[PDB]
Amino acid sequence: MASMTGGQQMGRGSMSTKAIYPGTFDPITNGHIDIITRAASMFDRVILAIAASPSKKPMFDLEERVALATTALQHLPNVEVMGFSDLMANFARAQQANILIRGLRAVADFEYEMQLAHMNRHLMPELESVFLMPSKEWSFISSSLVKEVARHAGDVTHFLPANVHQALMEKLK
Amino acid sequence: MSTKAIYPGTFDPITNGHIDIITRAASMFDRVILAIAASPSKKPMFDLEERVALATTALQHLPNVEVMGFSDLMANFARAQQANILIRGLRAVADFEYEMQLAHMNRHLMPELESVFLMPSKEWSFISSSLVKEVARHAGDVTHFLPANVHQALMEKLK
Repeated sequence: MASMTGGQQMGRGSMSTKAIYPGTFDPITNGHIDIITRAASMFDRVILAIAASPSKKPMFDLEERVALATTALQHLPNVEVMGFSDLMANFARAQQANILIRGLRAVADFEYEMQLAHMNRHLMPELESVFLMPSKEWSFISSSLVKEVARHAGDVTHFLPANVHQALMEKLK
Repeated sequence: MSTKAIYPGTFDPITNGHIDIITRAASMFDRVILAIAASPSKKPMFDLEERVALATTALQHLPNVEVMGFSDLMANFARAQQANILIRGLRAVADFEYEMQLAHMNRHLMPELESVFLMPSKEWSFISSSLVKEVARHAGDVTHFLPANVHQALMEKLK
């Protein structure tokens, strides 16, 4: 019915979905891989968006981050990896995304997540935020904590894909 | 291919908050069932029949949504319905903790079922069924928070 209407996204059934999953991914962990695997199972396309210039100086640069993720996520056909240096809503808009994946680890974060969701609704109304709990197995891990365990020689082989574990050991002499 | 999501709840009764959640879910998944708990441990104002009838009318305009009672383990219901997603609205910090527990249990009971969480719109971020009832019970104006059909049925219950 194209000559009458192009269509609306609401009240008219299911629509093509394209999700961004933004983060610093410094580096990508198995907790991250789990989230995006889950989101890629239920949305048509997912983009792992890696922040170029995070406020705190990352251990891996963008080019390293992007490469490690690419490799770690290549077995998922509907996932692509991109760096970005914008608001997550502007990137979403540029990418013609309509879904924003957010991992939801801690109670302490829930307020902030809600507030950021409200900001994003104001910024890009047609962008929907969707929240995924982490697996029980990855509930206590973070990039930051894996890096600090690793610096002081703790075993983190369980928490990382192999390519990342190797890059990480190299960073730490 | 197909996504089919369950949105379970007591829905005693369905509010504008719930309607926002399911409108949003039904825009992202091919089909959505509103799943209404038959026998909540606290006895509801509206019985299952009424809760279902109300919710059906409020959601009639959504072509890929269907309202159903259920009185079994949600794992079994999702499995009976060939659902592969579970939708939860997430209003409060208090409710996050509990839903994260139920989610881990659901992962044990049904690995293939993915739990998914939406935040309420700002508009509806403070309303619950319980609160609308409380306010209405002492004659407060709650017309902004319910669809007409539910509004009239609530007024009737309180008279």
